Parts: sequence; structure tokens; C-alpha cells
Amino acid sequence: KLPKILIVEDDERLARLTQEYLIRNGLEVGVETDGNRAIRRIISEQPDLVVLDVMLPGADGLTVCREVRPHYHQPILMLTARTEDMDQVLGLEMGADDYVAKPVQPRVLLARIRALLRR
Amino acid sequence: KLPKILIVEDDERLARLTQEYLIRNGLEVGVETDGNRAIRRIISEQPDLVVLDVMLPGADGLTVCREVRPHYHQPILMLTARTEDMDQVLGLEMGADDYVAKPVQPRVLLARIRALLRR
Repeated sequence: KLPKILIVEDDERLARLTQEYLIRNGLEVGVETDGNRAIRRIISEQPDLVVLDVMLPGADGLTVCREVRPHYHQPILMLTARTEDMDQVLGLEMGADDYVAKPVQPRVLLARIRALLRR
Repeated sequence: KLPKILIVEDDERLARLTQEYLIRNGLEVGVETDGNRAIRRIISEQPDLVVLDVMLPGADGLTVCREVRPHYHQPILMLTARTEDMDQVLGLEMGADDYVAKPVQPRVLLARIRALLRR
């Protein structure tokens, strides 16, 4: 019974490299590349945590966060190249539990996932 | 009754400026400057959230986290100049809920406190 992680990320290669790392570290990990699909997928599959980019086709990650929250109470970790102070504050106030600038070192991302899961 | 924040910071001036900002934003805020005193104070006063520096006289932030965690279950936000990957991992893995590099924009710090307090 491993924790289930959904990575929502438009860069398919980045998403997959991140997925492989996290799988090697005791997690069950899926990848979604589109924001509208992510909304449906997060709600139906109910992952234990979402790793979410703000920059997504279909629906941006802030919209994903907004739409998903009334039906999804689990941790959302925003992981993005949108690193401005304004962007960070918006993500967190929109309902994200953490907000991490790309690029992130895999070991750090793992530590953050773990910390969020014990919440 | 406002949420109770304890800032644990050796730089007395930095601590106070952060404290003033946070009070202006609907928080009751105290300041502690020593790690040994922080351990005692966190356990007895039970603040709603601790803002904790790694670099502290008496007991460092990692030691503080270790010592309070059996008796203190509220969010700990580590906020420090100790910015290396290994430092983040260590902080998070021993019970800190967030780990933030100095300097942090005041509104970003507030957004992170607010996100932590939501759980």
C-alpha cells in the first residue's frame, strides 16, 4: 500500500524523469500532462498527493487547484518555473500546500512530498 | 483570539521586524532568540505555529525540532540562511513542515504561515 502520487506537468520528458525517481523511492506515481484531464483525474482517482505545475494546457494549475479543492482535500505541491513572489502567494492562497521553484533536486522534492504526507 | 506565532530567531532586529509585519496581518506573535529557551517555550505555550531558524545559540533548529516534536504537533516552518539541498532534506525529514530560504518576502512568509495553518 504505497502512497499514490499524480504528477501534473506539460513537459512529458521532465514528468517521466521525475516519476522514475519517485517510483525508485517507495511511491506509486502517475503522470498527467493536461489541466482539464488533471481536474477529472484528481477528483476520480483521489491521489494521496498531487505535484502540480501552474503552466498547463487546457486549464492552468491555479484553475486545477480551484476546481479540484471542493472534492479533493489531499496535499497539493505546486512545482513550477513561475517563481515570482506574486505567483507563490497566489498558488498558496488558491489552496496549494507548498510551492516549489523549478528546477528542484529530486531528493528535496522527495523530502517535501514526505513532509506533506505526514500532514 | 488570533493564531499564535512564535518566531525563533537569533537576529533580534530581523525577528522584531518580521514580528511587526505579522502582527499587522491578524496574528499574535512572540519572539524567542535562544534554542534552549525555545524548546521549553514551545512545549509549555503551545503556539499554533513556529517559525524556526536552524542557526541558533543553545540548541540549533534541528535539535529544537527533535526535542519539541514528541510534545508539539503544530506546524514548524524553518526559515534560515542554511540553503543547501542536504539542509532542506534534514529539516523536513526530522519534523519541519516547511523549509524557507532567507531573505523571504514578508507576504510570501505570510502566505506560507496561512497555508500551514489551514491544516
